[PDB]
Amino acid sequence: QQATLIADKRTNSLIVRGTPEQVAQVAEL
Amino acid sequence: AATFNPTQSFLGFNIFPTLTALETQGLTRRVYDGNVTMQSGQRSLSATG
Repeated sequence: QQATLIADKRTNSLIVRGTPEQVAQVAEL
Repeated sequence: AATFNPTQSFLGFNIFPTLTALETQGLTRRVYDGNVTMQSGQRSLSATG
């Protein structure tokens, strides 16, 4: 699949949830 | 605008002047100073009636 992304407007927080490889890709972006 | 009349003849010289002079100034200022208190992730409100 693709990693789940959760965006919070109040705190300006990005939450990525997936396999460890799919999460390191967002972490470098 | 000059004309000539060969049938009559005026007496002497007449000048009939007229003067006009005007001056004016204006100045408009308009100032607003607004505060609003708010939060970071604040959203809009949908009332609208």
